[PDB]
Amino acid sequence: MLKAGVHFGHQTRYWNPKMKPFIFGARNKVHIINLEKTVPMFNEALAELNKIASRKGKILFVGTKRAASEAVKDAALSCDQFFVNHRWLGGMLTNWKTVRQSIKRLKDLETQSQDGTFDKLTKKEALMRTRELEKLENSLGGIKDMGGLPDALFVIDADHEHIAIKEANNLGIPVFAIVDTNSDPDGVDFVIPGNDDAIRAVTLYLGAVAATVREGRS
Amino acid sequence: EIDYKDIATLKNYITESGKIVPSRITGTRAKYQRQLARAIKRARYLSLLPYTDRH
Amino acid sequence: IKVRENEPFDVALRRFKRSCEKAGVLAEVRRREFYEKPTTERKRAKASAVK
Amino acid sequence: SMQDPIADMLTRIRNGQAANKAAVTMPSSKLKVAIANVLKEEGFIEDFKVEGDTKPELELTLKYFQGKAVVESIQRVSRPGLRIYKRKDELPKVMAGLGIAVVSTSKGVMTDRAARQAGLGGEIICYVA
Amino acid sequence: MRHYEIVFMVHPDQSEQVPGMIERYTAAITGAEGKIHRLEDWGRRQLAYPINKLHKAHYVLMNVEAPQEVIDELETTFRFNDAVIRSMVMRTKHAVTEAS
Amino acid sequence: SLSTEATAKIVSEFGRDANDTGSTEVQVALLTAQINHLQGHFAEHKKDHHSRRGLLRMVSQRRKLLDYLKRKDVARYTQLIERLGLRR
RNA sequence: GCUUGAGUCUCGUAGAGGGGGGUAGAAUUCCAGGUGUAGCGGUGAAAUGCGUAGAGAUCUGGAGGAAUACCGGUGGCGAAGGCGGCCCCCUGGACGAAGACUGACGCUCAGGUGCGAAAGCGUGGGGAGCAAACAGGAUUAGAUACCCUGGUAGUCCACGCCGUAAACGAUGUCGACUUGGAGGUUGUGCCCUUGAGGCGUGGCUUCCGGAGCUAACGCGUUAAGUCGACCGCCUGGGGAGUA
Ligand SMILES: [Mg+2]
Ligand SMILES: [Mg+2]
Ligand SMILES: [Mg+2]
Ligand SMILES: [Mg+2]
Ligand SMILES: [Mg+2]
Ligand SMILES: [Mg+2]
Ligand SMILES: [Mg+2]
Ligand SMILES: [Mg+2]
Ligand SMILES: [Mg+2]
Ligand SMILES: [Mg+2]
Ligand SMILES: [Mg+2]
Ligand SMILES: [Mg+2]
Ligand SMILES: [Mg+2]
Repeated sequence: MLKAGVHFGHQTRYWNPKMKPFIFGARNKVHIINLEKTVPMFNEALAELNKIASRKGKILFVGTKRAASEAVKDAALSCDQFFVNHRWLGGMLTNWKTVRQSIKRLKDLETQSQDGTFDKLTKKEALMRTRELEKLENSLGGIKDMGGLPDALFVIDADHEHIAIKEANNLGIPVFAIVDTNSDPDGVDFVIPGNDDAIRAVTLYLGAVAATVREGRS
Repeated sequence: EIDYKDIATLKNYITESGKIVPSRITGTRAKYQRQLARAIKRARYLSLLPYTDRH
Repeated sequence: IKVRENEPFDVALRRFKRSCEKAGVLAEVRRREFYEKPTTERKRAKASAVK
Repeated sequence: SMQDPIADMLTRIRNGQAANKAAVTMPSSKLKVAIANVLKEEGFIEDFKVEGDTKPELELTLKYFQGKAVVESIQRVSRPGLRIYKRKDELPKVMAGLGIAVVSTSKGVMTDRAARQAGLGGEIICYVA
Repeated sequence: MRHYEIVFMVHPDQSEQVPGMIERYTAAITGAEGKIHRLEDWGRRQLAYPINKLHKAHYVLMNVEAPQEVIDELETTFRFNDAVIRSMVMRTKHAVTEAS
Repeated sequence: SLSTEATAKIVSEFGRDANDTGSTEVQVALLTAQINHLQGHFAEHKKDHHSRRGLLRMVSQRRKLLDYLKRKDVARYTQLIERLGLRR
C-alpha cells in the first residue's frame, strides 16, 4: 500500500484544523499524516489527472523554493507538461493576456541568442542583455509556449503558492496539489496530504505525476 | 523559602544591599517567589537579615 | 553601593551604581506623585515587553 | 437558563450543522423526540437515537447533500416569552411550500402539510427549510 | 486548639531571666492543656542591624499548641515586659520539630 | 464559618440522621445558626461592609428555603420556625 | 415523582477580599548637641527665600505624622467602588477532589433596600510631606496662569453626612451551542516522583487568530458568532439633564 518510504508526515503546531481528517499523527511534537488515507488519494489523483492528459495533458508543475526548484525543471518539465520553479509572478494566469508579451520578449531575444544581433552591439549590452534573458528564463521558462491553455495545474505546496492556486480557483482550473498538515486545503480540488517541502514527497509524487501524463494513450 | 529561619538558603535571593531579587533574575516560580519574599520580610523583622546595607 | 577596592589600580570600577540606585528609584521618586498613571505607564511596559 | 430547550434543539442543530458536525446530542424529552421525528421523516436529518433511561439522550445524525448542510435554516416561532397558535385556515407555509413548519396539534406533532390535511391546527413550534 | 511559632528576643542585660520566662510561658501553656512541640534557647546572637542601640541580643524559639487566649495574654506580657526588645507569634498549620 | 463539630451537631439535631445533610430543615438551621453567631461580629465592627454582603446572602438564602418548605409541607414549616425561633 | 438545573455536607488550596488591634524599617520636616565655615537654595536665566544669632554640608541623640522601596509580574482578590510592609484576632466570597444528602427549592426583577473613588459639609481630635485659596518673586504686550519662594482649607483618625466620576470593557444578568494557536495564574489524577519533569483533568487570566458577525475599526469559545428568559435604555442637533 504505502510507497512513500520516509515522507511519513511533517509539520508541528502550525496545523490547520481543516487538515484534521487527514491526520493520525502525534509523534514528538509533530503530526504524521494518515499514510493509509493519502494513497487512496493517488487513486483519483493521477486518475482524473491522466483522464485529461489523454484527452490531452496541459499541466503547470508549479512549485518554487531555492531547495527543489531544479527538481521541478525535470521530467516534470520534460513531457506533456509545463512548469514554474520560481517566484510565481502574480496574475500570470489571470493576466496571461498581459504576460503573453513578457513571452514575446523572451523568445524575440533568445531567438537571437546564437542568432540575430548578439555578439554585436556593445560588450556592455552583452551579458547586460543576457541578464534581461536570465531573469526572464527562470519564472517564464515552462510558460515558453502554452499551446494548450493551462488545463489542470499541479502544485507542490498549497499555501506557499497562495497566488497560483487562487488564480486557478478564479479561472476554473482543477488544481491538483499536495497539502502539508499546516496548509489550507479546499483551495485544492484533488487534495494530496503529506509532506510538501522535503526532497522526497516531491520527486516521488512529482516524478510519479510525470509518470501518468507522460503516458496515457500512447 | 519553606522557612524564614533558613537565612542561609535565603541570603541567595537578595543583593549586597539586601534588596529582594526579582523572580525574573532567579527564575523562580510564582507561588514560591511570594513564599520567598514573606520569609525574607519575616527574617528582616527579627533582625535575622538587614533591610539595608547601611550598617 | 559599596566598593572596597584593594590594591593595584586607580580607576573607579563602580559600574555597580548602574545596576540599582541612582537614576533608578531616584529619577523615579524625584517628582510627580503619579498614583494611577504608573498603571498607565507600566501598562505600556508590558505591551512593549511582549515583543 | 434551560428555560427554552426546544430552541436549544433547533439551535444545537443549526450550530453543529454550520460546524459540519457529523452528529449531535442533548438531553431528551417526549417533545424533542416528536420533532426529531418530523425532521427525519421529512428528511432533514439522517436518523435520531435516544440512548439512556434515567437521563435520556436525544441524538440526531445530520445530513450533508452537495457540500452544503441539508437544513438551510431552523428558527423558533413560538416560545415561552411569546406563544403562537394558528387556526387551520391561518396555518403558515414555509418557502412558498418547499421546506416546512412543525405544528403541534390535539393529534400530535406534525408538519404543516400534515396538519393542513388533518384539517386542524395548533402551536407552530418552529420553521424549517 | 491551634499552634504558633513564637520567637521573642531579649535584652542581654536581662539575659538570665530567660530561663524564668520560658519556665513561665510553658507553665502557662501547659497549664491550659496545651502541648509544646519545640523549644530552642538560641542565646546571645548577633544582629543584622543594630536595633534599639546595642548589638547582639538573646533569642528564644518556641512552637506551641495552645488556645487563642493564653497566646493573647502572651503578646501583652511581651509588651508589659520592656526586656523583650522584640517578639512575633506566627502561622501554625500543624506541629513542628528540629529545624534551625 | 461555623465548626464541623457544631454543624454536625445540628444535622444530627434536625435531619433524619447525620448524612441527611441537605434536608431543607437542616440547611435552614445551620444557616440560622451562622446568622445569629454573626450578629455579634457585626455588633462590633459594623463597618465590615463586605462580610455583611455574605450575611444577607445567608438570610435571603434561608428565606427562600423557608419559603419552599412552607409550600411543600406546611406542617414541617411551622415546627421549624418555632423550634428555630423566628418569624415573630 | 425523577436528578442532570439549584442548594446542603467533608478535607484542603490560593488570594493587596473585608473589620479590629499590635508592630517594623527607610526618608522627610522639626528639636538638641559635636565638628566645620560662607555660602546654601532655586531657575531656562533670575529673584523672593534661607545663613555670621553659624546656615547648607557632615555626625550623634530625640520628637512627630504620613506612606509602605525591593518583591511586583497584560500577577492576585472583590458585585462595583476599589484592595500592596509585618504580625495576631474576627469574617465574606471563590476554587478543587471524593462521594453522601435535599429534590425544580431556579433565572430575572419595575417598585424597594444596601453599598458606592475624589472632592465637599458637621463636632472633635491629628498635621511630617504635599497643596486649591491667598501672599511674595519671575515671564509676558498683558500673565488674575504655566515657573520660583512661602502656604490655609484639605489630604490623616473617629462618628455622622453627601450619592456623584470617561463610576469604562464607554459592552446588563443568567443559561445552551460553535475550528484553532502561544502564554500567565491556580486546584487536582496518573507516570522507574528516580530530571530541574512526563501525560491528563477543572477555575481564572493575557496575546494572536477561523468561521461567523460589523458602517468600518474591530469582536472572535472571557463574542461584538448561534439561540432563549427577564430587566434597563434610545428615537435629529441645539435648547437641557435645563425649567
Ligand atoms: Mg528618622
Ligand atoms: Mg537625626
Ligand atoms: Mg474563607
Ligand atoms: Mg452609603
Ligand atoms: Mg473623602
Ligand atoms: Mg473634616
Ligand atoms: Mg505653588
Ligand atoms: Mg450619571
Ligand atoms: Mg478597564
Ligand atoms: Mg482577536
Ligand atoms: Mg483559547
Ligand atoms: Mg450574546
Ligand atoms: Mg437638575
